[PDB]
Amino acid sequence: REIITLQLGQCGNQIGFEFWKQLCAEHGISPEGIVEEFTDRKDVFFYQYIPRAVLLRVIHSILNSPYAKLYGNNWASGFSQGEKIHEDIFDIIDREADGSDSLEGFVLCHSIAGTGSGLGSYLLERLNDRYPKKLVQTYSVFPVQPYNSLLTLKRLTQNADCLVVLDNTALNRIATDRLHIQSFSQINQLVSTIMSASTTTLRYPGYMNNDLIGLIASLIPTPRLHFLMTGYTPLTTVLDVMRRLLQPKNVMVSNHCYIAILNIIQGEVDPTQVHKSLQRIRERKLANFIPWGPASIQVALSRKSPYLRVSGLMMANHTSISSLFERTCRQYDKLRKREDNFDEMDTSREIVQQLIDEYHAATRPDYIS
Amino acid sequence: REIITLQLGQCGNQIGFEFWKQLCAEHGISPEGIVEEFTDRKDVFFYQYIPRAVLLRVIHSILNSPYAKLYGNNWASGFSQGEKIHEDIFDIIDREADGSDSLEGFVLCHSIAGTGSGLGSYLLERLNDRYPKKLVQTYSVFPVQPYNSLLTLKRLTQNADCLVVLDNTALNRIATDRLHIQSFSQINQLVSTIMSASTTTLRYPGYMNNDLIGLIASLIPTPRLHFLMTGYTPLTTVLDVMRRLLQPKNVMVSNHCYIAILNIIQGEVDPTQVHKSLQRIRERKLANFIPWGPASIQVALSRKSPYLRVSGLMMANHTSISSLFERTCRQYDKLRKREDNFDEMDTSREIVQQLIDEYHAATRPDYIS
Amino acid sequence: LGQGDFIRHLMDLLKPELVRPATTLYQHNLTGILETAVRATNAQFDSPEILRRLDVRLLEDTGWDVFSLDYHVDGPIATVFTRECMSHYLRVFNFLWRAKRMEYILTDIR
Amino acid sequence: SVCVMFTNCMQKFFEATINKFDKNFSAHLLDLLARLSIYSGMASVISRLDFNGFYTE
Ligand SMILES: Nc1nc2c(ncn2[C@@H]2O[C@H](COP(=O)(O)OP(=O)(O)O)[C@@H](O)[C@H]2O)c(=O)[nH]1
Ligand SMILES: Nc1nc2c(ncn2[C@@H]2O[C@H](COP(=O)(O)OP(=O)(O)O)[C@@H](O)[C@H]2O)c(=O)[nH]1
Repeated sequence: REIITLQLGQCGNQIGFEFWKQLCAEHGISPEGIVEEFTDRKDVFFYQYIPRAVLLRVIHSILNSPYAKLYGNNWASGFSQGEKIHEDIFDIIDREADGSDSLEGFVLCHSIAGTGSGLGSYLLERLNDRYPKKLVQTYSVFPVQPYNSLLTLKRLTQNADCLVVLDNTALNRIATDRLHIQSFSQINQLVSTIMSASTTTLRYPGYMNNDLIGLIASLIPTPRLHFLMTGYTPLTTVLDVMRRLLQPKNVMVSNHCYIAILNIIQGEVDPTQVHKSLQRIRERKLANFIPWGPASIQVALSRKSPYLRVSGLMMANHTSISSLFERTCRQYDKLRKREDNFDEMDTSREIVQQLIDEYHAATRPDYIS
Repeated sequence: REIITLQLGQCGNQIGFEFWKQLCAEHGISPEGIVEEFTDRKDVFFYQYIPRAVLLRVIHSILNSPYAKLYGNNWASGFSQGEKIHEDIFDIIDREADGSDSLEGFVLCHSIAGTGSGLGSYLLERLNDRYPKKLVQTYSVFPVQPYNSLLTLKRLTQNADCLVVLDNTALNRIATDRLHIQSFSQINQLVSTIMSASTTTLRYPGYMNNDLIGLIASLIPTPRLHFLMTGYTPLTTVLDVMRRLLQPKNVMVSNHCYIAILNIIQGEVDPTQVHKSLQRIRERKLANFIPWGPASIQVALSRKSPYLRVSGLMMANHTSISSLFERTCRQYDKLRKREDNFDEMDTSREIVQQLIDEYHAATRPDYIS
Repeated sequence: LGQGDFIRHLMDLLKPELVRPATTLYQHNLTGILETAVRATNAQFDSPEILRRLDVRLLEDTGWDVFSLDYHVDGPIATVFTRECMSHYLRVFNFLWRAKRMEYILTDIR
Repeated sequence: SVCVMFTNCMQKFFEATINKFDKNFSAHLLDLLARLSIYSGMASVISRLDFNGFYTE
């Protein structure tokens, strides 16, 4: 099962270009697409080695970079031009699909803040037409700006089978708090750390989680509550790492309860005190979950690349993600009272309200019905 | 169990900063809050190491110190400003309380002589509102000064669960008598030694006195009589230390009888002769006790810090402490006849009159009812 | 009970359990509580060998009448204790357990 | 059996059968934790099955 990734807009290119650089080094692969001599499953993202990427003036910046041998501002402009090249970019994706053994997903990296917003809205619609059995995960990045942002949310709430939020605001704080930057060339270094460590269980096979649909169906219980946030502590036992992930200082997000937690421990820590920490987290009650359904916390170990110390990443499905929407929803109405049908915006307006209500209904002891 | 400390006003910050220096040096903790190589239970006062302090100009001189890596004048003016930042400072406490395993109490270091004294009186009441099951011990320090002193007394008699008095007039006389200073940073050396010695049986565990209520439950007979005084002799057999503590020259206080006594011997003394000395001190009748209920004297050993000889501290409950309130009381009346309602001063003046009336009636054979 | 720091936490965790009658008490549940106390208090920094022998036993009412520690010892060291010191320590441990709950009751009332 | 069979029902794409699996599977699960608890790890498994205090019946 192979995962063909997409990169749209200046954001998607820059994070993806730095995502591949983090992966190319984590394996024994020279930037010349040649394996270095110097066990790790590398057939998911690389094709025997060439990465399975379909990019879409930053492109020239990549073609001049040493990695050259490895391959307007309106939302309407993005959706319009995307229709004019419907056959062009689908020729590439189709020829890249059948050449692969068995396609599994479409990890799409785009920012909802110019053309990446309108084009990505076009793709996520068109993929569900032709490919109805392919998961579509998206590493969307949060920042007329209120308009282009929410319009993509209309598509991301009914097409994308998963979504990982990464807002530049909360990232900029961690850029200022523990890195003291005051730049895009620095915050993306943290984004590339989150994207690479997200698929560490696919590239390093273990007891479980050997396929993308194994990481998805565990967290996302229902087709609607499909938004996830991340947590990465290393910026020492398993109890030291588990306690730091639950602190609000580490989450990349600016009653409320969790739905499902998955912990990624990339250390060489002994797997005997693992259950002891989970036992302790239950006692001190450092996190609460949904009251209606049985919600449990899962922890997964892996092995660090010898070619490159305990780290940790947490995939979270938290109801407090509804706050980020309200900030978008709020500024929209203000721009709606300040200035061929203008119905798509209002129709998108309604469905976002259905989503936020579903979150605030998820924290109720009677979320069923 | 853990104990969170608060430091209010210029005095609280200074004596608290000197309390933490002495407590860090007593343990194996570098000024950089890192454990040096070089048994002592330190989880109560240190967090995994981080002190559980809540500091409230002087802060800058603390931050310019080598210990930076370790974290008007009216009573009404000090009360109001605390009301406008009511929500602010509690967020620091609310996260530290819930971040704590099992909270036990609130140590308060403050001087009642004026923004800090006013802020203290405000916080002492709110802690009774939110947390009903947490002890509040206050290491108050005695000196428009008569006004502020009695107002905070109105709160310290019904809010603070315990209280240890330390008056400057007794400390200043000691510095000129046995230290010959003729400064604030000089007398605080003695205050730090008494504070560090007060919680000695908490950090070095023994068969008894493993919790803050264990020391207080013996001395304070009724919730009204919750005032204590101290005695520190070395400025050697155990019989020598007991006899030197019961002399008036050592007490830090400028008929009457004792209610309960606690002795802390911190040396390497022979622990077999400790029960002998209490047999003979009773015979000479060096102290007169209450006639209504039974009372005795308590001696508790500990171990000095090896990383840094016999010492001794005596916590007593003497009804002669009523005289100190009398001085503030009489000083208030003289100013009241000399110069929106001025009714709070009337209630405070009245309630402290009942406290004094309890003491003078606490020495009679019919204190019952 | 010469530790004091460990027995304090151990009396706070057995409170919700021992209040029930002895019929609903089963040994397999308390061991997880004892193991939790040895981890939280200062008794964690200790020789792993001696911690392997420290367990619980159920005397044969209320949960405050059938709980007691055992610290079984077998091998060469068992020639110093000889099954009589272990039948005397438990005879002592009751008097130190009672005089310890009769105190934590009286500091709760206070 | 009720887990794998429920996958077959959903694979045939009724409303009175989904609720029929619920009362049948939830009853079978409660028989497990009843026997897994009665013993002298075999006890830490319960802490893995429920984490939110659910199935406290
Ligand atoms: N996190 C992150 N976000 C970026 C970076 N570069 C651009 N963005 C986001 O992308 C948005 C601009 O998109 P834009 O380049 O105009 O899209 P285009 O019109 O297709 O070129 C901004 O709002 C940024 O938030 C980056 O290096 N890191
Ligand atoms: N015991 C003791 N008391 C102090 C010390 N420093 C200040 N004080 C007391 O604090 C009072 C002055 O309070 P001040 O700092 O002016 O209040 P603020 O201006 O509201 O912080 C004096 O009456 C002193 O008795 C100290 O180092 N030790």
